[PDB]
Amino acid sequence: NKIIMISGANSGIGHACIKYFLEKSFHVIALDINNNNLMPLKVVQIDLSNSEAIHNLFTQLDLEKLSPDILINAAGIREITPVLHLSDDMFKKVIDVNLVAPFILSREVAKRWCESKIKGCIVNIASVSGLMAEPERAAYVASKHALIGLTKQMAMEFGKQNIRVNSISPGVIRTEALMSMIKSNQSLDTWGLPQDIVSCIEYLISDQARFITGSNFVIDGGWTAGK
Amino acid sequence: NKIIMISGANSGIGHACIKYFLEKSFHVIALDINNNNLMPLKVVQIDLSNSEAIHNLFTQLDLEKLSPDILINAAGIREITPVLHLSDDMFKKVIDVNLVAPFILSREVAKRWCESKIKGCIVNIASVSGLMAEPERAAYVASKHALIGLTKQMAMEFGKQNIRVNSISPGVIRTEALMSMIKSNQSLDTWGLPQDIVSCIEYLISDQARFITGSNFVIDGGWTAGK
Amino acid sequence: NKIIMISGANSGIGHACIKYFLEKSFHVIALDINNNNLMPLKVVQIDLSNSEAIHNLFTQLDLEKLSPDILINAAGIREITPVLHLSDDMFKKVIDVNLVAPFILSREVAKRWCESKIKGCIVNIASVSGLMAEPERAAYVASKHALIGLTKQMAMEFGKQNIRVNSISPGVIRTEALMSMIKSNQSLDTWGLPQDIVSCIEYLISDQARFITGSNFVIDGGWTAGK
Amino acid sequence: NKIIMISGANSGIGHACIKYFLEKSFHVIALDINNNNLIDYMKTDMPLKVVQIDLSNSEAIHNLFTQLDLEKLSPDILINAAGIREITPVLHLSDDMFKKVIDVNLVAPFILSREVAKRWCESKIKGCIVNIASVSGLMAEPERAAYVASKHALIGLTKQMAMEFGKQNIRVNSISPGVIRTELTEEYFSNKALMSMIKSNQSLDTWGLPQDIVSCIEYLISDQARFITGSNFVIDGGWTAGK
Ligand SMILES: NC(=O)c1ccc[n+]([C@@H]2O[C@H](COP(=O)([O-])OP(=O)(O)OC[C@H]3O[C@@H](n4cnc5c(N)ncnc54)[C@H](O)[C@@H]3O)[C@@H](O)[C@H]2O)c1
Repeated sequence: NKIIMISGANSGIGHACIKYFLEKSFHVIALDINNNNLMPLKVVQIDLSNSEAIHNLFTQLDLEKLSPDILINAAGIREITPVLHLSDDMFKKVIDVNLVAPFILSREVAKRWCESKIKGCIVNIASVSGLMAEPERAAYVASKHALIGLTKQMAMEFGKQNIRVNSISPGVIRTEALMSMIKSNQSLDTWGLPQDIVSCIEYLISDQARFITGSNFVIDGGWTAGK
Repeated sequence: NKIIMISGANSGIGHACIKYFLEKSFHVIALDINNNNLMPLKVVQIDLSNSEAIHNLFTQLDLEKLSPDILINAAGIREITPVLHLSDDMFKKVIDVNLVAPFILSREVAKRWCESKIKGCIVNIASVSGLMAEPERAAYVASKHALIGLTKQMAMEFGKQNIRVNSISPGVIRTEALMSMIKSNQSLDTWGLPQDIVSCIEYLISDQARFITGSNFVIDGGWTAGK
Repeated sequence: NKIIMISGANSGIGHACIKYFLEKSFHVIALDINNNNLMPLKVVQIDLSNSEAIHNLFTQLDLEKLSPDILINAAGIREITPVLHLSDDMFKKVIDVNLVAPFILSREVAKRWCESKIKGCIVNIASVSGLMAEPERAAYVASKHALIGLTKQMAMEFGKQNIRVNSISPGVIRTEALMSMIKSNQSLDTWGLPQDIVSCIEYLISDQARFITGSNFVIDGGWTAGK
Repeated sequence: NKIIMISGANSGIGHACIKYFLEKSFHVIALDINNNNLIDYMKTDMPLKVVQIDLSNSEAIHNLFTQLDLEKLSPDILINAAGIREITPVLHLSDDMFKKVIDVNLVAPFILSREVAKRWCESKIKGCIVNIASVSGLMAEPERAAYVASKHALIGLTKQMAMEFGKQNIRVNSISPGVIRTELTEEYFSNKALMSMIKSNQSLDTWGLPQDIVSCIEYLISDQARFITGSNFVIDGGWTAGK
């Protein structure tokens, strides 16, 4: 049975992955700082902004001889703040969760894949804000741009070991007047849903994605096509 | 049953779509200038650089009530000529097949979908050369960049009518020493195959792609990630 | 003195180059289909959609020994028509002017540069519609994406002969309530002007641009930054 | 005279900016963690202020701004040229080192940019920021996870802050250099094989020099760049055009 590690598991996209992949017979390691909305399911309570906590997670996984075959980096925070009111710590904290955690989680799984000869695969959940900016999101935009780059780099780094690394860039996804604004910035007059991102994860981890690495799949209703 | 029109049907990616989609119970209209390598299948021998033959084909299909639900623009040519020896006609012809035909085919199917309120979708087969240039490929590069732009523009044009328009950008696909230079430009030490593109076409016309429009799906073994 | 050939010379960006570079002691060959808004200036009346007229233009220049050192492809047309009303001839005409003429003109000056060992340079005037789509502009969008791709390819092609090829992508330039929609789509509350493009041209054809080829310079008041 | 604050002033691109802008009569604020190559200049009466600072330390950046405010120095222009670049397999890239690259290459540009913009918005001044990214902000390479991530990030940051401050006439742009011969890349130029590999990945058979970047900075901060914001100007000899 494939083991899949999923960050941000308590909410939104990450949460919608849990039920779905458990139902397809995956063993699931769920990571999140909350667990209130959470079968071979291991739940870990972890603040992914703390690199020491990640490192203790991995010591505990190596002691239980448990290593995932697949990593989904779906934890994310989004500041909602004018840039002049964005503190040094809030900027860093967004970068810690949105970029540093995926880096560290990825380096750790990849180390274990390379040593065992496993053909792992990683899916990074970025955003349309990884390709286009928006007001009041200096840290979110920067971090999501970074994660797209990281995805491309790690694909190159680990490709000769058959480890695939790709990203998904969601547009407006409905989760945990405005609507008019959303519609006039999209081509389609519909909302994305979590399951639209889950199906793309499913495709990107499948055998049918064997030649796919370093790619960013945009799932945005047309947001990024233009103005 | 759904009708899917597929250009470049006689060879490579378009040919691999024919049988695959026949086996999934699609009715198929196959377009190609050759037919030597070609069940509800209609085969049309057509030179897609001739816009008047395209116009006639649509008149015929309207009289037979055989207007497609899905269009796959997979016909393509690539020059292999230094730019100083690339004649006006060679440049025009590559543009006529790789961009003008997809434009006309798309406008025609979309005309019919807006009249009849059908939720059709287009998949355009672009190339990594639509993102990164190469030597001796001025027309191929220009037309593939153009086709990515066209995909964006038509996604926006028709989104309110729930017609989705997407592109796939293949890397080196094995179709009808150099092997080492390919591995050198890729992250993965494997060859893309027609089926890697067919599975992506299949995902992009499926219900699970309902929120996907204007997007370009790169399927290239890491080619475009970097150097 | 350096000779600079400028297309689209009767209007907007190309016209603004004429006086400016004449005043800087360039010899100028001006190309346009009209001449009413038109010293070592050579004016040529020419329909750049007509490929044989371009061939005749070069036949004339070779007799006069007037081969340019610098080419600025500023001729352009943009359709204003919904895509379903965009005819085959009109799509092809936009393509022939916006892409094919830059290609032919570029290949012919590059041929002369390579024979004479001259360090030529080309500047292609693309558009923000070369990066992002908009409604009712299928041809304009496709053609300007194409031109960005052509610029990248010809830079690679001719790099070893020290021929530089770059592009400029203007946003809203004032040339020959809507004013508020333009402000909502830009970061700056000002209008672009032809001189903004002309100064970039002047930098791109200077000795200070020795290491600049294949690049696309965006001059758009923030239009392409996001939404 | 204009005041221009330049990070990475001790070496490379930043040093060449210090020299170039001093020669054109700007008042220069030079920021760098090292100062050996600025000592001679500090002994003259050139209008050069040198601050020794570790830009990876956010509290030290805050102390910089306390010092600038006490000395009445508000720059008109910020050049974020300080940057670092690891050369290491990703599996050997430690948490602290990934973060140090991010801190210098991203966080510091963000903090310095927010602070200058804050003072420009209060005083109604038309400021200008130029961020030095990299071709690695567009195309990845092996053994550069932090560098590639950071440079991608800085391009994004550039676009975001352009949009944020555009109504206040604060322009924010980036430059993405390819291979520029400076102290950071001087390794490469004695190695004949690596020179071939660089030439093979470029369209032009030359190298960039620090002045190719200084000239672009001069353009982007001029009146002739009044309509340019959020943009990224690639200066790479054709590196990024393709393969
Ligand atoms: N030389 C190149 O080929 C090249 C290529 C792409 C991008 N770049 C970018 O250009 C910028 C400058 O590069 P360079 O070639 O001049 O490098 P350099 O190393 O010669 O100069 C960088 C300067 O930044 C300073 N710096 C580094 N960390 C710092 C810290 N914590 N606090 C204060 N100062 C610090 C250094 O001490 C140094 O003086 C960097 O952002 C680099 O990433 C350079």
